[PDB]
Amino acid sequence: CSARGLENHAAC
Amino acid sequence: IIGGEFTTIENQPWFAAIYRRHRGGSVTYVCGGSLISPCWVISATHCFIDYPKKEDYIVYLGRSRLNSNTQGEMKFEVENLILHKDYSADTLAHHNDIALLKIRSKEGRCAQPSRTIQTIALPSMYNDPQFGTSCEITGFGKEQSTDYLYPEQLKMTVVKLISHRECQQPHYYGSEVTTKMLCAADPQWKTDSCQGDAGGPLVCSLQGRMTLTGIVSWGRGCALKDKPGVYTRVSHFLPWIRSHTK
Repeated sequence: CSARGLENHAAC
Repeated sequence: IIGGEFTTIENQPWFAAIYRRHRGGSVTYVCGGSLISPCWVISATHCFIDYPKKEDYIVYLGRSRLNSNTQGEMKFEVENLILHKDYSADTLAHHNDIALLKIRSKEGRCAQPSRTIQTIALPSMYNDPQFGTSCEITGFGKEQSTDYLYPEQLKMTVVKLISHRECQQPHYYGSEVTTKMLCAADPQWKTDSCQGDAGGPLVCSLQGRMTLTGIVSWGRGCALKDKPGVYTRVSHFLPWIRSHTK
């Protein structure tokens, strides 16, 4: 959850 | 953006800043995007996939700072939010990581081009610069992998296009990278895109014109040795883009 791919992700 | 330099919207006037409102009413930055026509911003599907409701999003053009107004900026609601039907994501790769936002103001208008707001050209079909070509990336993403905050000021940097062959090496990403993606990196791995830069532009000079060659999509870490940034290869999605903007 500190990566490109996880922006605006609920799981994070 | 890790490393690189601070900039302003005049140096990337197609750059779109995309935010989401929350229930309660806070607004948070989501992702970058690129204005490809007055009514259309192009970005990455992974930016939205989790919260796909169009009413939740706000798009600004002409913005140089993250959480303060830039003189001349324009704010838009999202009329249409179009995610790619074939999107998929694994441990790492995001496939078909492309999205279109049709923008409209409260006054019902699309973008008015100005000193701070312009469109960026799409590439020609299946035509990309050669590996080792220098291109630029722009965004409000983290300046360091460990940062908690995003920078308040827009940044950009330069990375070099990497061959498919190199990027598919097992110590890189193996087969996670496909022909619909482009890899780019710094030879010293000292500068890169990072979290918060997704959806933003990879721009290369192509036949003496600036061209939206890629869209920031994914990578492992940021500015990490043997782990390039991975970009959606725009020149492989032109039918999808045209079909969905007609």
